[PDB]
Amino acid sequence: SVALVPHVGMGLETRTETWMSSEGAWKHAQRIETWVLRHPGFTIMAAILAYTIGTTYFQRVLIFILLTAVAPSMT
Amino acid sequence: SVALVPHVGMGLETRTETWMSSEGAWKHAQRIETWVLRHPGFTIMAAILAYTIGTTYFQRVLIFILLTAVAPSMT
Amino acid sequence: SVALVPHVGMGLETRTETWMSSEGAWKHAQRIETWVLRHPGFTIMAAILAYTIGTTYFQRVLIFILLTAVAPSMT
Amino acid sequence: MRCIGISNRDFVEGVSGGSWVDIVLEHGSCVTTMAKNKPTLDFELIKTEAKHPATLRKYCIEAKLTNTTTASRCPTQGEPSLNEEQDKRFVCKHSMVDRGWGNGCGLFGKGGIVTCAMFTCKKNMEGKIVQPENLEYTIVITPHSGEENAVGQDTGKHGKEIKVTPQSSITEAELTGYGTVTMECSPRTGLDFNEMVLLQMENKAWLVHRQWFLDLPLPWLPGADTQGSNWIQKETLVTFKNPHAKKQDVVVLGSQEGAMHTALTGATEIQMSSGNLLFTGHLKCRLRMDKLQLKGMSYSMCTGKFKVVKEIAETQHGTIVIRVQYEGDGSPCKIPFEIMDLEKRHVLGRLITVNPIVTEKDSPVNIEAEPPFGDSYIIIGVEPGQLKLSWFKKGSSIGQMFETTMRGAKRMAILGDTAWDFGSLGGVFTSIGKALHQVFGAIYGAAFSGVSWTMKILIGVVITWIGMNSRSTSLSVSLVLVGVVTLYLGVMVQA
Amino acid sequence: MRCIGISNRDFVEGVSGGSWVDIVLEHGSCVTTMAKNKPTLDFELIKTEAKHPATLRKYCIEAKLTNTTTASRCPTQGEPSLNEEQDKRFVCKHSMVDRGWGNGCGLFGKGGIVTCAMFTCKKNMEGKIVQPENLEYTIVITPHSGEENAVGQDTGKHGKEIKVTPQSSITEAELTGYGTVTMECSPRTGLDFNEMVLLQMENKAWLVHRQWFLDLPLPWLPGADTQGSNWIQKETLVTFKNPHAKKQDVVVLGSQEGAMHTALTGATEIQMSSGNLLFTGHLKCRLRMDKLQLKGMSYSMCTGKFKVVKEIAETQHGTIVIRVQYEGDGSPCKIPFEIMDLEKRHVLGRLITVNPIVTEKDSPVNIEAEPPFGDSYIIIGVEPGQLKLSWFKKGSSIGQMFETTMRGAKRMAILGDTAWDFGSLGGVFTSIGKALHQVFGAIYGAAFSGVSWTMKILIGVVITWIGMNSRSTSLSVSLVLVGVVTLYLGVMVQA
Amino acid sequence: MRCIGISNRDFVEGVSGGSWVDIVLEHGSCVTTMAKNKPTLDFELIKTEAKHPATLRKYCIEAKLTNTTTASRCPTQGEPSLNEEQDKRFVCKHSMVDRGWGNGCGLFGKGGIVTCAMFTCKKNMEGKIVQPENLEYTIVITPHSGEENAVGQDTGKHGKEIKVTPQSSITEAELTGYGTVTMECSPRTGLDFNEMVLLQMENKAWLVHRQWFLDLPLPWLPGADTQGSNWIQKETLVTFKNPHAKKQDVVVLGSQEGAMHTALTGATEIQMSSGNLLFTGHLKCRLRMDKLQLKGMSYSMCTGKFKVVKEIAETQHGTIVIRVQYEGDGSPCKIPFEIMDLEKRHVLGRLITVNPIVTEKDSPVNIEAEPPFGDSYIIIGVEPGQLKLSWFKKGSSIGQMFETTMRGAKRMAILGDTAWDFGSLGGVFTSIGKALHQVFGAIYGAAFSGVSWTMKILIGVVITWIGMNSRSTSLSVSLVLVGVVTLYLGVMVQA
Ligand SMILES: *[C@@H]1O[C@H](CO)[C@@H](O)[C@H](O)[C@H]1NC(C)=O
Ligand SMILES: *[C@@H]1O[C@H](CO)[C@@H](O)[C@H](O)[C@H]1NC(C)=O
Ligand SMILES: *[C@@H]1O[C@H](CO)[C@@H](O)[C@H](O)[C@H]1NC(C)=O
Repeated sequence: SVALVPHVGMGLETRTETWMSSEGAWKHAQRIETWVLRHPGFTIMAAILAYTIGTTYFQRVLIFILLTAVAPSMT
Repeated sequence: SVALVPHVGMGLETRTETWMSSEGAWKHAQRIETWVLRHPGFTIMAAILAYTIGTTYFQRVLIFILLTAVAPSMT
Repeated sequence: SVALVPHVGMGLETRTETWMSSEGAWKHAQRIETWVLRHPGFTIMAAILAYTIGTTYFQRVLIFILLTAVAPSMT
Repeated sequence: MRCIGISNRDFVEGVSGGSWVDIVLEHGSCVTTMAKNKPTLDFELIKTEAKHPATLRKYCIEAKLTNTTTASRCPTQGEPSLNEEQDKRFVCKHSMVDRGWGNGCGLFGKGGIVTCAMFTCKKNMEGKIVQPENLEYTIVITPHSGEENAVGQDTGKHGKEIKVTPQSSITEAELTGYGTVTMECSPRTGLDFNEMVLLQMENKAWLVHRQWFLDLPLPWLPGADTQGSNWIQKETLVTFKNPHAKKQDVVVLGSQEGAMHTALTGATEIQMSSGNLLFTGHLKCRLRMDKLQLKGMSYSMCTGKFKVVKEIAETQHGTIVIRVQYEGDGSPCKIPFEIMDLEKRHVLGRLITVNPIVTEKDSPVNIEAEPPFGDSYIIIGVEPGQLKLSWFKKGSSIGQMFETTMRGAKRMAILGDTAWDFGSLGGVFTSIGKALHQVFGAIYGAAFSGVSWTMKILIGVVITWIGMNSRSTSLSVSLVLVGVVTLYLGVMVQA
Repeated sequence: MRCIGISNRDFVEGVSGGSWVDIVLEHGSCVTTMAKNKPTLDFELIKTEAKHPATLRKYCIEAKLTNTTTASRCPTQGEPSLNEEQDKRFVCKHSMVDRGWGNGCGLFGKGGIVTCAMFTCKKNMEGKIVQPENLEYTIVITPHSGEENAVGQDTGKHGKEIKVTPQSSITEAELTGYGTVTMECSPRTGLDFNEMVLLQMENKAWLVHRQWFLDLPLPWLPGADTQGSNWIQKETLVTFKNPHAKKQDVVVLGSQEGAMHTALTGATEIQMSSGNLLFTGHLKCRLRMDKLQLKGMSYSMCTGKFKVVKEIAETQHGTIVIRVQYEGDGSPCKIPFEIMDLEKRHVLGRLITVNPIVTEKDSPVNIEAEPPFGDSYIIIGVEPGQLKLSWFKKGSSIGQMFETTMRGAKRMAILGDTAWDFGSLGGVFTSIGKALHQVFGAIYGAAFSGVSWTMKILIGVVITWIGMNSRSTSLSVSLVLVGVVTLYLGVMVQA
Repeated sequence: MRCIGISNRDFVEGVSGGSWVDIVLEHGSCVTTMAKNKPTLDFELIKTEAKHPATLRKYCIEAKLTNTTTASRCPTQGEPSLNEEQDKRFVCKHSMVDRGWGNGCGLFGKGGIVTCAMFTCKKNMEGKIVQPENLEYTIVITPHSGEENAVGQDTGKHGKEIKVTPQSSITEAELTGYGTVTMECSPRTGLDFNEMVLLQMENKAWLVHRQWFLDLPLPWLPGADTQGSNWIQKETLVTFKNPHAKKQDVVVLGSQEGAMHTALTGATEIQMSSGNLLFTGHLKCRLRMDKLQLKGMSYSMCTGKFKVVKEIAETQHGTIVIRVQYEGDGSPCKIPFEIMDLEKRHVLGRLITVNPIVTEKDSPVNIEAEPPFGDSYIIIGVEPGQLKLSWFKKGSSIGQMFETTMRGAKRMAILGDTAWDFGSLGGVFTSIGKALHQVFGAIYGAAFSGVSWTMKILIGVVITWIGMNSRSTSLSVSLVLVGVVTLYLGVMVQA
């Protein structure tokens, strides 16, 4: 759908508030949080996979964050 | 919105074609491809960051793929 | 054009003569020979390149023959 | 003769000591069962009704705002209040606006501002729910009689329709001339209602996950509200805009029907106009063949000529069909059907329409048989006028084995741990496999719920690589197997 | 005095050798400019109009289907043909469906099927473009003048509004009693029109990115179209269903108004109902002070008594405003005004409403000034009856410096290199900074296009960590700076 | 005797237990079958017919463009629009032209341009498919009978014609005086008509590969069109020209008849005007000699003079034919014939026209015999007036073995694994050889599909070199064998 491609990072923003700035500010974070709450099993698997693949704790945390954020996203 | 939670990994799928199965099968891949085409600058930076953060080539490729797939997604 | 992609290697050949078998048997070799006559420069360059990418006279001959045969036939 | 012409036909051969076989019937599929002394039967799950639905939510997809009121107090003076802030049918929000002498306040600060507007629904979705005991499955059983019109027939009276409910789960069907067939089904273990919602849009319906329906980001009503006027998440369908800090107002967000269509990807569509009809899902049944006999087994060979009235045709399963008519005496007689080699020395293929018989002379009968992969000959009749029909099959046994294995894997991917009941006859291997599959499927679903096919492919690739480069050989093999299974599932999902 | 009461107010102090200062005027913000012996004008950009737009493209957000027809082909016999496939206004789709003796074919394979349906649009999402030539700007200039009702009046009274267009580089305003003010504004370097689209949809409009609007996945017409029937990309708004390979159907996929509202997240809203009015963006101007006069210049001092008709009120920007009425002779005189320390030795305050004058005896002039931090003291009138007023200001000079730095950073975040000439007076360091910012901003914008604020924060954290774990101090410091800047931009973005 | 003088003649000698011999009939070839105590028979596949064809696809080989229109849009504002672009019957393209004040647009740059033209087909080639069960093979069986005009008689007056169809696996031909000949053919495993297309352009036809036909880059219509106006890819038959970034145009490419004649280079012609009957291919037949007694065995013998009316003539296969005239009495008698040595002590010939008789005493009789290599004498009649006709073969047994090996190799090249069924009885060696040939041919056809003979020869040379310069003796032998076989196939192909 078109809603999958919003107008967020187009570089045209001004001091005027955008269309749904307040609404659409934290909606992605809220959606990710709800998805992680509803699917704890994938979060555990993503954590384990990040620990296995990552060598340093920085890599592990980054991979865990990326996987958790992409899982609901690619759906 | 509602379009961002599209009843994908809910199970319940039988041997009957689902609603908009053919489109939703590849819509996300098409969207990522279009976003990468329109924003080459971020792709290069993501490649550099993946190369720097990850030691092994598998880690670098995984990080680059996750970053590229999550970049347009965060919307 | 349809003139390219002929009906040659279709596996349907019988004891009966085909549409232009006698005429078309040697046309490819004839036109390759005419091309090599008309363009000695590319043949010499192909020979030099084949010798450079060598390590064996068999490899040299194979590469040279393939290059000379494919040059008159591309685009 | 009804499963012929369906690409999703399955063959079940053999029964257990009790003369029964477990089968799983899917709406878009057909099952043909064969036993040593039993007529060939076709099974199709054609209908699945849901009766007495109850609404639990009435999500709003298109609303409007009518009565916009505003109130601002002063800087330092706290927040304003409107009478409509306590009215549940108004959408309200507080903001801040620059204030000063020009505005008539006299303090030069940010003064609170609140604007409300009455919320009215125009279009809504009704998420009806049906309790699992009101499901009714309709199963058609049609025997391989050989009637001329029975091949591929989808509305003929040759078959018998049996209704299956969670209460009357065990039903019996009288097949004229073939005894009785008893179906012992388990409807309660099919779609698993009480976790699903019947979502109905303006004219289309979907079968959706109840938690997914409850988590939808639209405004909703409890479902028992006759008057509405108490929508819950009104804020999800309006936007409060305060450009700069001078004024605040609210507008509606536009019709959400298209967005809900987009969100409904991955859910199988259903019918809810003339009753809640679900042409999707499966039903597990135990088939009792004990009171099932072949028709006309006490008949003599015809001893006459046959003429092919419909040319031999190959279905997309490896079986062939043909329509022959009898011009001879003793019309109620067995048809001498064989599939042999050129010299008629070996029996190369078998009959699927077992015991073909002519009931009425001037009534063509169409037989189905499974010939061998090479060249074979269909012999119909006896010496005087016997017709010999050459046939060739373009496949091979290796390819057939590969196709059977892939079909079984696809059945497992769809009927997870219920594919182990598809043609079972009891047994210890089947039960152990079913238990192992149940455990592994619970663990797998816990870890892959809510994930799209692309994410499954990514996870499978990662797991496969991890297993590929792993110190432990047992751990390596297990992880590679898990990754390969995940990759196959991701390839096969979202159909 | 229209800026008194605006939270986004900016003070511009000083002019260059040529007596000009270049300012940037943003919508929703206004600039107060003062210089030694100048009338201290307030500038606000109040309107931006677009004229003679061209419709670049049209989109369909709501369509219907009629004349649904279908055709089928027996297996192996090619694909079916419908006459509707010739008309581009029919949405057609090819699939496969099981065929056999039951459904009328002599073969038992997958036969071709084609479904078509007329596609008629119901609602449009027209998008327009304008050249910068038709880009009139409306600016209002208000001399302070301490007029009675001018303290925060936004109605335009007491001020002159000038229209700035690309046709004329020079805009002249004759401020009665104050001389003439010349503006050299660059309307072509503000909002980058001709790479933006004016998107109209159901009595709402938005200013959108041209490429993002051309990439919208909806059916569209060229924009030069007149028949309005040859919609292309109609498949994005339709669905073809073949659940069990028996039949194919078409549905129209519902309205997309809510989906477009969700897609317009991050785009500013504009008025296109009458005249394509914009109220967002900025405008860079060079302001000429040469012909500006002080209205009270050549007046005598007011030797009479004064009274405070409106008590001192502190503004959001550390200034105060008071209203005093003159009760004395020589009515057209200039008010004695001073801000002193508690000991009345030093003049600590700075007057914004410079040269306050009593124009009429019974007219309450209101004066604005900037007191020092602490226990400043305000004196109005001459010794015989002078008003003797005390004031305390809360903040501190260090806090003011921090707030100023944050305001400059936020201006550099809202504006790019354009923030460098906001209060610039020629200057070589200003030019160097602007050029460096242009290069760095080009690189940063190329590297961060199409990214949300959460992604920017993630990338900033990653870059800061990389810099912190860098072995080279120079690279480490540069990476830490880049990460901190990215974190700030992510925190401040999407407003 | 129809088979004498063809140059593609195969002698099948003997039968198995059961009195059946396998043979393959080729259209250009012919088979003469000899068995002990049975008449010599000639078999010729003279006609293959396809009935009830279905048109798969129609291609356009000549077209004309008319109604050419063009629209242009101003630069940087959208695309141009044409009403004709609504109709798929028009061929349309979009390009960019230079625009400016000279062209009538306000601004300069690349403006969009669209050119339209109506595409009308003038000449088309049609592709028709036939189901294998709709094929009819016409075999002519002609007993030798030594008739006057039976030698090389293409009229078929003396022979009997039998039609072989998939409907009946057994074809019976009653040869007057010779009993009945039973053939069990396989017109399903010969030419694979499910993969082939019957293509005609205009008074010409070819038998082409179905996929190659579907891959032809020409504008085409489905076989079910019925309008002949909505051609799929018209762009292949037209070209749009924009020589100097202005004034885009479109022209038609011209008749593709010659290009298609070149494309059909390796196909085989057929007839399509008078019932699409194709004289190419082969038919595998099982010939049964159970009921084929010799003619005229009750006659005693000829006691009278014989005069040679046509001198002995050598045949291309080493058989001699002589026509004699009976001058004596007892008209229906047996001709005393034998090939003996000079001393007439050893019998050294082999009569092919077995049991040569004279029926009318005025009609000459034609006798075919196989003499040995070297000197031999033909003895005609009884001693009074006996004819002793010498002959010299002028060959060699070793050379004959070499020729037989070459003929078998060339039949393997043409027939693939079907060559093992030629003159084959039921044998284990033949079965194993055919199975191995099937496997090797399955690999080889996959490896060498779509390549020309020159490519086959190059690959064979490469493989032979790789094999011969290999350290392994087994790999060397295997690769050399594969290379030699590939070289032989490349030399023997393209006919
Ligand atoms: C809303 O406004 C209408 C006027 O259009 C009025 O009749 C009605 O009473 C109002 N309802 C409220 C304020 O609840
Ligand atoms: C569509 O159907 C209507 C009848 O409801 C008919 O009048 C109209 O001509 C049809 N249009 C097309 C394009 O077939
Ligand atoms: C094509 O041109 C001819 C001649 O000008 C005209 O008669 C005909 O109507 C035209 N057809 C179309 C479809 O424009």
